[PDB]
Amino acid sequence: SSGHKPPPEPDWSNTVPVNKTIPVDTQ
Amino acid sequence: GHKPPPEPDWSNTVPVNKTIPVDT
Amino acid sequence: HKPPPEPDWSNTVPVNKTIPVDTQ
Amino acid sequence: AADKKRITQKLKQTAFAGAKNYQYVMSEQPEMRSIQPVHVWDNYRFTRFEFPANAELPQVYMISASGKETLPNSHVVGENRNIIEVETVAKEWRIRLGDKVVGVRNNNFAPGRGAVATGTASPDVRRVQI
Amino acid sequence: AADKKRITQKLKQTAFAGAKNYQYVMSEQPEMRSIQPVHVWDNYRFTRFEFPANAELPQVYMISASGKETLPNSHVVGENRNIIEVETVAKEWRIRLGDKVVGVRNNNFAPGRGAVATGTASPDVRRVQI
Amino acid sequence: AADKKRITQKLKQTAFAGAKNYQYVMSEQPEMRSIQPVHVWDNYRFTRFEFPANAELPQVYMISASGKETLPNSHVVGENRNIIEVETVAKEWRIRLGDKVVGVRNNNFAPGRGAVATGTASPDVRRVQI
Amino acid sequence: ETSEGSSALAKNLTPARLKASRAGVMANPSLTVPKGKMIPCGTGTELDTTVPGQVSCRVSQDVYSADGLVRLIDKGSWVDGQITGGIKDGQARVFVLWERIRNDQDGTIVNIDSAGTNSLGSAGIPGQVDAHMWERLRGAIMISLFSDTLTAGQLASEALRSYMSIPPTLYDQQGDAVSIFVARDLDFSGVYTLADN
Amino acid sequence: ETSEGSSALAKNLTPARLKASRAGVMANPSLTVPKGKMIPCGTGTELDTTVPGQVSCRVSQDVYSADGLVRLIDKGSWVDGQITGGIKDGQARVFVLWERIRNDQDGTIVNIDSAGTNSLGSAGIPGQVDAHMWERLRGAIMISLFSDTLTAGQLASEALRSYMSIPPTLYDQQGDAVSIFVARDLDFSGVYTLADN
Amino acid sequence: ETSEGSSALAKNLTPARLKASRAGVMANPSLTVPKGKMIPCGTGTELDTTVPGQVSCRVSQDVYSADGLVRLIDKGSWVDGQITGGIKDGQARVFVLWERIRNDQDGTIVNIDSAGTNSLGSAGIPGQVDAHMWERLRGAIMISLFSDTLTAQLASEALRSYMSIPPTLYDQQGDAVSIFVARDLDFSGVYTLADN
Amino acid sequence: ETSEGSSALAKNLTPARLKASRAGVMANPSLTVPKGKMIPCGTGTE
Repeated sequence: SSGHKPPPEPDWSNTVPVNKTIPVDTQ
Repeated sequence: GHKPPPEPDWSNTVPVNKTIPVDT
Repeated sequence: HKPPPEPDWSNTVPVNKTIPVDTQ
Repeated sequence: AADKKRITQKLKQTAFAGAKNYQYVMSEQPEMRSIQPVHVWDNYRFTRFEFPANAELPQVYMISASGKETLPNSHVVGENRNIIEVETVAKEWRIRLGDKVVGVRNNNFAPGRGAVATGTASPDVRRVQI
Repeated sequence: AADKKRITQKLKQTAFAGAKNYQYVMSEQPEMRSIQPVHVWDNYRFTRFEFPANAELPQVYMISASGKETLPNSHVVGENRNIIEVETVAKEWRIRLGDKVVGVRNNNFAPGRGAVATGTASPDVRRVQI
Repeated sequence: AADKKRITQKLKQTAFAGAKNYQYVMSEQPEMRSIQPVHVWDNYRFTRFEFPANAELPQVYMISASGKETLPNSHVVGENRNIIEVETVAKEWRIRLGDKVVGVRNNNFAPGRGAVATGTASPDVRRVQI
Repeated sequence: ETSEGSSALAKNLTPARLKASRAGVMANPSLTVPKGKMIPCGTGTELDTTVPGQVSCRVSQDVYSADGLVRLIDKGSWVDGQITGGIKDGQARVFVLWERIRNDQDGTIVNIDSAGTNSLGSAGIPGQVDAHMWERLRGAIMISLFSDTLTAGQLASEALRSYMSIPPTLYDQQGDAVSIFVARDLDFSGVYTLADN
Repeated sequence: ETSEGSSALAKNLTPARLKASRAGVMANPSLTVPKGKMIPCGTGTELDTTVPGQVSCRVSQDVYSADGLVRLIDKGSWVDGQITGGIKDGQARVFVLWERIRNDQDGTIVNIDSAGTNSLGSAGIPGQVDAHMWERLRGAIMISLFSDTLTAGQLASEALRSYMSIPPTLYDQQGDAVSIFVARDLDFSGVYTLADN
Repeated sequence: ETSEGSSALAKNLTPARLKASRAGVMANPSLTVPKGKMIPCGTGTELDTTVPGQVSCRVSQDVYSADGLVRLIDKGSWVDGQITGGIKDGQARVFVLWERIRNDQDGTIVNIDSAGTNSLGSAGIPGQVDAHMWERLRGAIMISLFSDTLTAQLASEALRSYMSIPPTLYDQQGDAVSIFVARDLDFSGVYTLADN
Repeated sequence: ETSEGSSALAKNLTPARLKASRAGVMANPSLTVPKGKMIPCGTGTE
């Protein structure tokens, strides 16, 4: 039982904008 | 080793609500 | 023990693209 | 007041309020009928699992955002103690007792809908910091 | 004064102030939608990761100047406790819960822009050494 | 006096005074940009390493007269805490954070120039033995 | 001088009487998070049991009162806890003491002093085991390699002794989905109250 | 003379009752760095666990108050700490006690007495291990090489004993990116206050 | 007679509460050399850990106050220290206690009672190791050479004898070396400030 | 009955605070041979 496998890494094959709409700061 | 509890078989999947529930 | 990396100087470049100012 | 604590408490004991979702499906296996629910539905906040009035209560697990089956919190409601109201909403669920399992899937999981910002389960009672 | 402490506190509870940046992209993998954010943006000082109102909060990590994934500091904002405001800004991010991960990249990381020299998160409140 | 201690202190808080040297070059490796300085310059006494306002502060080391890389003493200046003023001057430097490294070379190292015999960093304040 | 056999039997026929127990009622069910509820959490800190230390996680989802009607442990709260011992061979999970919940919107703090679990509530955070076999074996291996090259049990018994002196260690990634079993009633009476609307 | 079996069982049915716990509220959330927050640091001093001694690092980025609104631990601050023991075989990281943060712009000092970590929060500073195998083996090797050149049970067991008497040591380069888990609430109330603007 | 299992678990659920800590402010930052600063030094005396004794070094470059504004430990000052223990197998550096700094222009003295280091700040002065293998082996070697010539245990006794003599460390005179200031050093009573 | 592990860790987080030190000045520097100076010598006795 050697070591430790690190957490997953994202797959970027398909990369995409986060903001489908513009967020608002409610203060 | 430790075997996990059963998983459902979905071959036949079916609606839950044969009628509409009411909140009393 | 392996020491920390050393810079690669193949491409050496001026630091100051503009002249800094002392704001004191 | 003691009378005020009573009114607020009753008021609150009423909210599973809100637009409801009924869009639930389940695995159908004859060996598992003994723990099947009669109704599953939600509020977009809490989820109700309803079992026959005198049936034994099985236990319910959620599939979390993390992908793992997870133990949620929940309380029973009803005169017959046959409705498990889970304090949470989710895409997918497991109903278990012993080696019996029923898969229950929510066909309209819409996190993002249905929040209340009240500090309680109710739109009409609010948590206040003393 | 107690009333002065209250005004300053409210004033301050308002700054994520300043020119905003919305230029963020993310990996898109269907297994990982359950922890995808609805918005990510910044102030050039702090970065907001917004999730659906009732979604479980995943955890967020930053890729530091050093090249390493790093645990930053952050607090939640919003009526629905669904926005993670990280006390820092960065070229690259990871969102994680269990074995789900979503990469998030800042296409306009401009350290150098957007500092405030006030000692608080706000341009309008300042930290004063007694 | 308390007012005298305050004037002397302010006066002193102003010397990085003196003819300046800007003749610095650095290794340029794209993997190391995240810790590169925007400016490096000196006084012939102290050396300033200036980083973008909201960048993470990397650490700085000097190549001593002995030939060895060496940990010097240094404090940060600026409203943005983004300038490291090393309390010494040197032919050569390393900037390091994690496994990132930037070599910085001084093309006009002139020990011998720029000393002040005042007992302080400033030409205008002097250390006095009580 | 009564018979020993007789006494021993008389003794074994004499039970410890258990005390009956009286039911009562919980005082503030709308303002209490009671024993046995789960607080789902996502770890902030990575975890490695090589050196005792501290851990954090942030509450993943709201947790409501004993009756399910009042939100008391808020999503986004930070929890600080400690991992102060390590693991033994045959273990793939470690005891974790979660100490305080701190709501960062609000300032509400409570010492929960409760044990960390799985997502399904069993004891200890699961992790990845590093058995350190090579380090636990290299001495004996190297030595015997001479003994062998010296040619063309007690060492072995000493080896196993040395093998047992170094423990395996446990790792678990940052951001893991994990839970807390509430060990004791958590009373929010002195902090929250209720009002319409 | 009640039955021993019976008593053992009655005892095992008698739990230790845990005390309920009362929530409260944190006093100065805008002027406190609370438990569990991370102070990212870059090491000034190189580190070598051969001889116990001291370490420094300089805070890498600002750390804000409990509510995120006030900058309290300033980027650029120096932290002094100590590494007073070493590593054992099967370990590649070491316990680090960070003692005080000193703001060199300002003079604010606070004794954080907190444990160093990774960038991702796990306990102890990772480093590069030197197992000192040669020094741990050369005696036996040399000796047996004669015993063999006499080819031309307990030595080996003595060897392993000697092998265990010297520890591996850990090194970590200067300028490493590393972190500090704040162990205890840090109250800046007596030092900073707030004003517009 | 409450359950032992139950008690053991309750006890493991009861943490030692850590006290909060209050920030304060340093009294004379322009007149103090604070913990953590480095004093770069060049050793006067050669060093050899065979016999416990003393070391000296001369401050290589000025060291300024907490805020960087006042020169406090002057270049050219002499530091006297001690090396009172040796090295073990598996070590190539030794603990060094620097005791007093003495400015020979001025007379200022301060007991720094601080640990010597590398130029990069890690603990102990590095040096060159002499393992004394021959001396640690010659007995057994000589003896067994008869045993060999006799026939044409001891080994376990050998290793025992092998461990009774330590390696020793040497470091050349004039080495570039440092001191980690262990405790705040207050010059308040010795120096003051004036223009100009 | 607080946790042993918890105590052990709390104890390891509690440093021995070192006392600050005050500089002074040497009384008779022209009439003192101070620590650290060397006296070169030629042995008389074997």
